[PDB]
Amino acid sequence: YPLVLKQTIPNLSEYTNSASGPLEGVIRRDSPKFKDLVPNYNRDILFRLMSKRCKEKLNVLAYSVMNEWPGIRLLVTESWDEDYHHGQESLHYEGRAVTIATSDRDQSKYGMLARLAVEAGFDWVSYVSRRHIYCSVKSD
Amino acid sequence: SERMNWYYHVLARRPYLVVVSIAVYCVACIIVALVLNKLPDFSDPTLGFETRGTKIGERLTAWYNLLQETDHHGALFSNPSDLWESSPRKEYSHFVVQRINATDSLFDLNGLLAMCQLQDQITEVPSYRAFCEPEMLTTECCRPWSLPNYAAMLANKSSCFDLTTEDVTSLHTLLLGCYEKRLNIVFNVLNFLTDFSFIVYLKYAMIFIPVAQSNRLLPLFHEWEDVELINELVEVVAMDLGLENELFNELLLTDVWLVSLGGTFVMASVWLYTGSAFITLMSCVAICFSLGLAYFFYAIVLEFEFFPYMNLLAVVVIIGIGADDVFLFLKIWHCVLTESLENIMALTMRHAAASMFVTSLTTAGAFYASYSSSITAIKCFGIFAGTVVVTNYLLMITWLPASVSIMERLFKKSINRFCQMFEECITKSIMNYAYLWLLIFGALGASSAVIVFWYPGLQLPEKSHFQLFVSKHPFEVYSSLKQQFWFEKPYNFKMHMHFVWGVQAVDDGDYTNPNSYGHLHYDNNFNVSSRPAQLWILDFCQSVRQQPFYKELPNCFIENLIDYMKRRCIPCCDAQFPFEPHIFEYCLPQSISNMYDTTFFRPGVAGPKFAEAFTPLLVKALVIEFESNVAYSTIYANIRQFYESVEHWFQMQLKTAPPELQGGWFTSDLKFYNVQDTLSHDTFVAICLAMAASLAVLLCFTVNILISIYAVLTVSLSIFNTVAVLILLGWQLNILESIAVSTAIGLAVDFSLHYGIHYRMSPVKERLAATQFVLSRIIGPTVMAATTTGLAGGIMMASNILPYIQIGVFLVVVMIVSWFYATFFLMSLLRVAGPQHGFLEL
Ligand SMILES: *[C@@H]1O[C@H](CO)[C@@H](O[C@@H]2O[C@H](CO)[C@@H](O)[C@H](O)[C@H]2NC(C)=O)[C@H](O)[C@H]1NC(C)=O
Ligand SMILES: *[C@@H]1O[C@H](CO)[C@@H](O)[C@H](O)[C@H]1NC(C)=O
Repeated sequence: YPLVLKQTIPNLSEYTNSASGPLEGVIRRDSPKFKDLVPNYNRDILFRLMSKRCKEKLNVLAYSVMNEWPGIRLLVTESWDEDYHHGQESLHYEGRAVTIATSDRDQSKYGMLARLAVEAGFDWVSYVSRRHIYCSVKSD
Repeated sequence: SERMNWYYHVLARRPYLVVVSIAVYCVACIIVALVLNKLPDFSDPTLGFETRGTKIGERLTAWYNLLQETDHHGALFSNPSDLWESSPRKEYSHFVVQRINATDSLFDLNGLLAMCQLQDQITEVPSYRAFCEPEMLTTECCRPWSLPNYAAMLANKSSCFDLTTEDVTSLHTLLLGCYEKRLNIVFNVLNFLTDFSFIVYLKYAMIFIPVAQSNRLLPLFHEWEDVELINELVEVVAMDLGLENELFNELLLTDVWLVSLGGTFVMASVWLYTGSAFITLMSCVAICFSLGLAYFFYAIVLEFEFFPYMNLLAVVVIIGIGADDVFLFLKIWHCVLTESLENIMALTMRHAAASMFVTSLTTAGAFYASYSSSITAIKCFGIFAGTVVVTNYLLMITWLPASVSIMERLFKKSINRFCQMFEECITKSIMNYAYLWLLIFGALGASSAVIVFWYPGLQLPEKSHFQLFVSKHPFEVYSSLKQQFWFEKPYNFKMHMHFVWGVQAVDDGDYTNPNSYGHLHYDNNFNVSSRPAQLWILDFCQSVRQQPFYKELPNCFIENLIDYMKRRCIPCCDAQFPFEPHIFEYCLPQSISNMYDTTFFRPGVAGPKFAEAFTPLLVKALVIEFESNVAYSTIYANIRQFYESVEHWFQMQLKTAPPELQGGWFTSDLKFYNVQDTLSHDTFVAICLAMAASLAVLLCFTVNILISIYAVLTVSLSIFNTVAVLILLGWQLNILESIAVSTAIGLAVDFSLHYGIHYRMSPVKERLAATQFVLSRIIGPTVMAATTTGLAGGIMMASNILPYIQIGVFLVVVMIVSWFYATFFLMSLLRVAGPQHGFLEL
């Protein structure tokens, strides 16, 4: 019920066409794809730029979290990347991936957080570290 | 045939034009579907295993997709206000173990320090350190909550020092004294560990590891594939790990290379059949080219995407067919030589036409008509095939006579001795012994008849798991072990049926890829308010309370409603059941968000589903729960009758409702059952398809009828016995085998047909005489063709897979045995009973 470190949901390649899929290119301020990116001014969350599907899943997750945690809230540790920190490939480069943690930053918590992630309707998850979890979404 | 004669002549004339131009067309379409289309890959096989287009397809589809349509988006939403404004578990990998000398309860010490060894052998791996996850922030490899660890742990020693001699004893004492002191849980933990098989004489041991369960440990899968870990007393007997569909791919990758092998086998056989290994090159590359060609037909032309690997088998299928016209042809060549070039070619070709044409035609006819199935990979398979077949057909027809001409324009003894002797001794073994083989065969024929049909029917599987490998595999060792244990159970999840109204029910998914389902509609003869309909609601709810399979809080929502209603004021207060529609849906969602935010908060499904049409509300549609007197099983007829009578009464009430309310339907997990019915139905269907097909052809050519009769019977009993052969090795039913069956027809037919033809074609009208002609002039190439087929089949066998080795079986049996069948049985039949002197011709 609470996720576990290194778990991958589904137990596949995250790019499996139905889990998250393969990347479709980086987004930079010049690329017209940035025309469609959205920042999350959702003040129940802590930062913002990400995808409309990432938006969907983020906001359906946000308050199920608070139902999971009073006093602790949706903290976005890493939403969108343009300064080349997520390797030669990342959905952070197109505002779809999210490295994620609670507003309280407590390790053994995330296992259950990731759980409600899927319970919100996310497409791919992993307790990919104690420092953070990873979540991702299909091509819109 | 005039222009046809000119055409034969052009073949006589100007080869390299076509040679090169067709090479061109090939590489063209080849690289087109190569590059434009991507290389389809298989994360897993469990694909297209639905049956869309079924009534149940409508049902499951609207159901699933509506459900993925519920509340995560859309105005469809749960609460009408939500509109408005370190102990282990299966999730860690694990091993199944045992002791294999004295065969005793593992409760003893000998096996304990045997373990100590095995453990220090186990976690000793550095690649393990890779995924070790040394927890505690200590770089300390998080400890195994294991048995000698348990022991030295409630000891104050280090594991393996546990000093069983009395430790073991007092413990077992705790265990019987155990049943639900309570030191932390170790009791109940190691309850999870093993099975009911101790109250003694636990058969197995079992490992957990504080480690991840994924596809990520492949390297370590290998690295323990290297090491047995079974030193003296033991066996790591069933290792349960999620790395399956990966090995799947890799081993297909192994076996294709292994397959080019039997390819080269048949290549050599042919070359030596002529000592011209120029033509062997011609043939093999024609093969691979027709392959790529039909590919481009597949991915690029009708532009298809989903390439179920099972279609791979066409390869080890086609390999047996492409080699027959070969020896069919060479023989005519050598003979007519024994009796300019253009006309000689034209004749021998007038003489091969029927053979090659008809053969390929029946085969690809079966494969094609595979398409009438209710299934995905099936149509994939049949379509792919039919193309590949028809390719090789034209390939030889045209590519090849050039092979001949040019091999010429260029321009041991033991073996002719041998083949001479062969035909001779055979001819005699015939001419001398008349009904021996006949009666023997008829006996065994009706034998396999009773074999298959009466007593040992082809009973189906109910444990599905759709096993993959050798039924002996550690992964498959674990296939049986589960429910013996604790952490295994759904007490059983009783059949929880559900019913719906307010949506339509179809699936406009693209019937080919398993990722196309469409968009769900809405059934709107369905007034969510009208009293007469309301009152049928409530008599309906009444009606199930009366059933035994009625098996017994949002259920029958109306109750919480009228509670909130009759619940007096301080609009929605102190009210009865039949009443307004607008005031109704006006007070309802309030009572509903009420029951929601209450501590009831039943995580549930049956009931309403909302929309903003306060802002205006409504329900789009809504549903009802019920439990069953029955729970989970993979058996057939129990669930069958269950659904049957259930739905029956469903109607019995439905029609009673105001047609306002007959917009609904009924759910369960029959899909399994959906298969276990529709599979056989559609199978038999297609069987009869290809049957009637080959029937039409036989009546087309060998016009006299006795001929096709006797052939039909030969090959039907071949069918019977090959099937009951599968029986002698004792299969459960799956699609694969329905498929190979279907093909059997266009497979076996050709032998019998060549025979009946040559004889109908002979200039003689007597049993023995025309018979002997056809002998001399038909015999061998048949044998060579079935021979290549057996080569390919039988060589898939000492391999890893159900599919491939299964298939080699299918091949070898069917081909060889249908051969013997029409190769002596019918031989006798018309040894004595041929139509002579214009007898029974059309
Ligand atoms: C079902 O039928 C009823 C009546 O035929 C519909 O409702 C009435 O119409 C509106 C509804 O908001 C209101 O004026 C009253 O509640 C009813 N009319 C009166 C009292 O004159 C109702 O909307 C229909 N529901 C659906 C889903 O079609
Ligand atoms: C350590 O030894 C004491 C004394 O026998 C025992 O009570 C205790 O259970 C041992 N350790 C553990 C972890 O149980």
